[PDB]
Amino acid sequence: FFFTLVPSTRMALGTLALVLALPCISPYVLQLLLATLQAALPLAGLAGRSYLLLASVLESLAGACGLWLLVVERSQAHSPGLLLLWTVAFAAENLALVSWNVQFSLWVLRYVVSGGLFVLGLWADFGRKLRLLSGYLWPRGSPALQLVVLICLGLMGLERALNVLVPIFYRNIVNLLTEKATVTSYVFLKFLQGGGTGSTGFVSNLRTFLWIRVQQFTSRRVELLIFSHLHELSLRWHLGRRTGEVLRIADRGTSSVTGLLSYLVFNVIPTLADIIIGIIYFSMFFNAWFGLIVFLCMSLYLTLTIVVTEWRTKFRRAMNTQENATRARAVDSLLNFETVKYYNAESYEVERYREAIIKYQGLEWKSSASLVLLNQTQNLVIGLGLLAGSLLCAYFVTEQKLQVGDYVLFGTYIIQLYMPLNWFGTYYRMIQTNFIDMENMFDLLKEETEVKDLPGAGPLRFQKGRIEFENVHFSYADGRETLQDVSFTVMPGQTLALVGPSGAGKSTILRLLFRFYDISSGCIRIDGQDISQVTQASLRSHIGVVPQDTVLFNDTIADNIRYGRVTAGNDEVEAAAQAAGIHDAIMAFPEGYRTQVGERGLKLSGGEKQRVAIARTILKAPGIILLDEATSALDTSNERAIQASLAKVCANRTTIVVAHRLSTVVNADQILVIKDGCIVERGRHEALLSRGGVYADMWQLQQG
Amino acid sequence: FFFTLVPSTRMALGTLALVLALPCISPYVLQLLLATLQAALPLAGLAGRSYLLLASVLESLAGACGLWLLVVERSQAHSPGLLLLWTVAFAAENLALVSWNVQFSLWVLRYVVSGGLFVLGLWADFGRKLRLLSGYLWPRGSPALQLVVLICLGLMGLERALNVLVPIFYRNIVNLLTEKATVTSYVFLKFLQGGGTGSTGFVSNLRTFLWIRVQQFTSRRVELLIFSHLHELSLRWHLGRRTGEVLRIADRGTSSVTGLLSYLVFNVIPTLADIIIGIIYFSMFFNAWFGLIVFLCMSLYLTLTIVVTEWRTKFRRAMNTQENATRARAVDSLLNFETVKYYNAESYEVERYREAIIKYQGLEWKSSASLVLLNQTQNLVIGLGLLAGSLLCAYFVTEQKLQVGDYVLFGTYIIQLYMPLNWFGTYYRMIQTNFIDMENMFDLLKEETEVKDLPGAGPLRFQKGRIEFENVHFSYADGRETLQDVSFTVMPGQTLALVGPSGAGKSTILRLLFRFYDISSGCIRIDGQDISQVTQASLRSHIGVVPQDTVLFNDTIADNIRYGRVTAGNDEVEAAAQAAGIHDAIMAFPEGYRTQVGERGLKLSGGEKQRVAIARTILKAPGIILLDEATSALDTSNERAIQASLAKVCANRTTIVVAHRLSTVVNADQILVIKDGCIVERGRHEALLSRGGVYADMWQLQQG
Repeated sequence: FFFTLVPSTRMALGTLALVLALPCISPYVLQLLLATLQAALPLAGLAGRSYLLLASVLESLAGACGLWLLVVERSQAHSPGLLLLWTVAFAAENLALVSWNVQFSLWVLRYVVSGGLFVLGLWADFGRKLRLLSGYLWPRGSPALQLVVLICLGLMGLERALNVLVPIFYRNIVNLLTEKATVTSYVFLKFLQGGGTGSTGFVSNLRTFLWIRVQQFTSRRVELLIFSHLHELSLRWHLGRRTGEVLRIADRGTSSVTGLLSYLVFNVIPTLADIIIGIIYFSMFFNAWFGLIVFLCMSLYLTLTIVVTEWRTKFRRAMNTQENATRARAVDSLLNFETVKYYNAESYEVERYREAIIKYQGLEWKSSASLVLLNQTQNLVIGLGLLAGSLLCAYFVTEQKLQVGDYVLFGTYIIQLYMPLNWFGTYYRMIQTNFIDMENMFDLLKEETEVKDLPGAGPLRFQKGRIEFENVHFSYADGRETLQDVSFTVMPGQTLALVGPSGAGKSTILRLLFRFYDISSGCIRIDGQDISQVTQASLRSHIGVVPQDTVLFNDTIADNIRYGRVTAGNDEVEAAAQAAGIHDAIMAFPEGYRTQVGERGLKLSGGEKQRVAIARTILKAPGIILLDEATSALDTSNERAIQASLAKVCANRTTIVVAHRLSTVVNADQILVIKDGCIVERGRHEALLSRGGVYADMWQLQQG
Repeated sequence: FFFTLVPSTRMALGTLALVLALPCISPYVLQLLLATLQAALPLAGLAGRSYLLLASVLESLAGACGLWLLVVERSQAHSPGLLLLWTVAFAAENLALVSWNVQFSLWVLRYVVSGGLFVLGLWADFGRKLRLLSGYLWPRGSPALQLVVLICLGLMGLERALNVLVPIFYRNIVNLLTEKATVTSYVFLKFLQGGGTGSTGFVSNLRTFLWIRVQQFTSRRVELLIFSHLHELSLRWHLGRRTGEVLRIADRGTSSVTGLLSYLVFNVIPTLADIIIGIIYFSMFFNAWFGLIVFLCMSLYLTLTIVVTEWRTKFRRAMNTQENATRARAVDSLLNFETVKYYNAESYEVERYREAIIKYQGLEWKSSASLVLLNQTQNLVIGLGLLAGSLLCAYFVTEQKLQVGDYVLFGTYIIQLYMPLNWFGTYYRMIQTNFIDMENMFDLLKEETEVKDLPGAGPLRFQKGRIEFENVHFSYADGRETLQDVSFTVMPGQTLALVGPSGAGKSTILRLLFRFYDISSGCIRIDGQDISQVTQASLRSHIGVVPQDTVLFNDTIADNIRYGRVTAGNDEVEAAAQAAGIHDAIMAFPEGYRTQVGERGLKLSGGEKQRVAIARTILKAPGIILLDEATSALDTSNERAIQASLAKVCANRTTIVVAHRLSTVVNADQILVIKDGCIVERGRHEALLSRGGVYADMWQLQQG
């Protein structure tokens, strides 16, 4: 009787008013008809009208009006289907009326049940490893995710507890079936069966659902750590490595961390804890040889799965090598179609390719048959363990020395213990692959620098822009002298122009002004102070180097300009684009001031790429200028335009230029050619032409 | 009593004499000690010595001597460990002696058991689809594999029979547990439990083991069929396609056929047959609403798994697109390390890359949470179906209107029915991928030719080698005239040399002598008969064309020479190598006469590659010669050597040469230049020099 009112209260409590707050013609009239029928049913209940009747009428009145509001709010433009389904599910009390075979309530219930049906129808060392990983499970200094880690370990402790405790309740169910040979207490056991067996995979899903956010934070932390640490400078270590393997080992390391911690806390610790707690549960059930023979079963299954996966891996390697060989022979016979047609190997090459197919497919049969013998001897000893355990329990129940009828517990319990063991055994090759993915990343975490930030690293006192060199040296190898004993002092507002030999000594000198490399001896100073005692970022924040190339990331053009200095608004972007003059290219381009460029976006011409580069350096606004002028010259409008923009960025600036062109070198303050690790001549253009040094030879080279 | 003798007979029958035939110091002395102890045990049994005693002594004598033979045969240089293990396993009868707590037998058994323990220790439209696939399950005309297909369908019918029938025997086991509340008949049920539950995965492994050889024959048949059919000639269809996609669609089609027939006969037909036979088993058990609610369970699980895999696939596509975008931005920020260091984006690019990582990882959380909601609502309605079914069976057993105690059958049977349903539901995307892999292959099976073998295709009456052209035309497109109205008759033992324009008209003319292409009109005949009425292979078996390039397959050099004609022995290979003169290169190469060459083997120089090509054509031995002389000339020793080998293969032969060199054209019978689809001049070298045609212009071009 009260169960119907409780079910009505539970149905009426489907967050009707609560959700209605939270979520904020013929079909609308059909809903208004249901709301009219619900108002009529509630007015019929009020007309029929004790506290249950008044509470029913109150629930009916609120639910009915909520239907009108829900329908009207959809007109002002899922959950109603859930409400109607939950209500129609609660209407299964009807059978309790039929069980009788007062009246006004039956008519009201019959009218309600029809009105709901209408609503639903209308709605339609390993110590170092463990210490480092226990540190790797610690996010940060914030109290909102350590609590979630506590939830994860709490459900992890709950899962094996329920996983061992609910087959005992199944045993209680069948035992009480024998002892009643009661329905109410049997239903109070069956509810534990329902909410227990509908909870194993459910609690595994909740575990993995919070494990997702655990992996989110850990992957963020390790990926940003290694991405910061691969942005240190060791260029000889850099350039021999391609970018693809360098970031592939990083992705393998973060998925190594993910798979490693998730599997070692999800399928290694819990299955060993499950086996241990099963044997100890038997040790509090009955201390006998049963735990020993079941322990023999699980250990034997583990050992055979490991050793036949070790049998599997060599067959997989041989099968991979044979399929690579046959597909290579196939495509390389297909490559020269014309000589395959020139000879009458039309019926021969199919025979030799079929021979290679047979030679691969035999090893394919061997590998798949090894899988067959794995699963075969596996299920054979599983059947033998079930047979031995089931016979010893059968002997026990027919001898009645323990509690009887419990054979279903020991029957399903071996299968339930075994079900994670192959789930482990398929990942023995995987955990060692995770180890070799994480160990190289651990080596990569903490390696080295090439330029070393000495203590006392301070700011760069940008007084005037006066750069002096004093008997300096350099090596990128042993005895490697691309630069040897040069010395100068370049002044503010003046310009050095540099030609070198056919070699990267010019760019190397440009990089050691930048301190992109190191010096073995000598003295390089900027504005009085040595370049090596200071912070690198405060050194290179006052430096603008024009590169000969120009990268274009897959992004838009205002972000590409703000790549010069990211603290800009769009006003300085447009002002720098009008300073360079490349804003008219943005007029010629579609997207306003956000033209998507790069590798897949909108491409560019080479002088315009250098115009985007010089616009980036214009936005960056240093005082120290270092141009890398291309040997690839352009049209004289493009040539004098890039020289005029170089003038507009270089006027009254401390400017240092490497170049091989004419207009740059016919006007500068001093022209230097630096070949074989030394300055080979010094002087202006008129000085080199009046002394006739190697500038005469390179004058013949620029002539032709 | 007799069980011990039967076990002794079964142990003695471990194929001791049978295998010993089939398979054909301190450890040897240890085995001789065991054989001496076994001779002593058998002599003790003969000394103790009725028919069982004489049969035991006979088994002991044969087994003992087999141990001496097995040990000695290993000295004359696994199974002995199996024999000793099977024997020591049979020695578990010992407990039957202990059960007593005659004598000579006990001492003999005690001495035997010790002797075995020593041996073991010492040893250590879909209608068209179904019709075509039912044809695709038919191998050939041989009676040894259709029988295996009958075995496959027999075990397939056996598997569902046992899979439904053995939980009824589990129900019999627990029912007889209740009705004995007998041990011998209960063991005669428990043996069915053992040999039945140790047979489900076992018969699945035997099925898949013979399915392996089924896949072997079907993959051989379909791969060789499509490999023959991709070796037809449609060159405009050929050249636009790369080899990799052409063979990748073939590998996808054969694995499509494999996965398609194996899954549609293994996880679609049997699981539907299992559901149907479960409901019909209930229909012969009790015809009620139980079959309807279980049918509701299985259908609801199927529908939700399908629709949330359809929910899954768009999340997988979006997650793939986002991970491609983030990894592309990451590697393209890493590409220009020097500008990343030139600007102070060292702390900015890590922030923008972390922003992209967050933007991808949110969709990663959404996809993995979609997997969570899949498994969650899955296990939720599985628990609801278990709850409804288990409660209705609980109501039935507490009301006793059926056979009681059967609740374990309906308990495990829903799980056992369900266990293949997700095994199907994970392959809904896979079967449609198999369909799109097989349909294009079906289109590729039967397409077309470009040169059509007309009926009346006969041999090539190789009388003299006289080739005539009569107002001929050609097109590889619409209105495409690289050749238009040329006509000649080249004689036996004489030589035409051909120069063309900067275009492939020369090679195209060379290919239409070969009938590599088709003609729109005209008349091309060889030795009186038209080239188009005949078989292609009998046309191109009397033709040797020197190609400008030379393919080298990943194989050895005698097979590379026998690529000219595969019917050769090694005598003609060596004779042709001495005819060309490239056998001294085989002397310079390591492997005798089998030097492994190709892409991974031993490489070559270009003139020597052409020497291997001309050795192939020398071995092929035609009369019709067609040289494709390279424009890339070599050293004058190499040049006059390849011209001298061309002379040695071309002397008194019907020879046609395309060339651009000098020594070929200063001696030939007639020199033709064919530009813009016409012969532009005719005559010998002295004729072109005495009339001064375009040979004057190309004389200036060869001069410089």
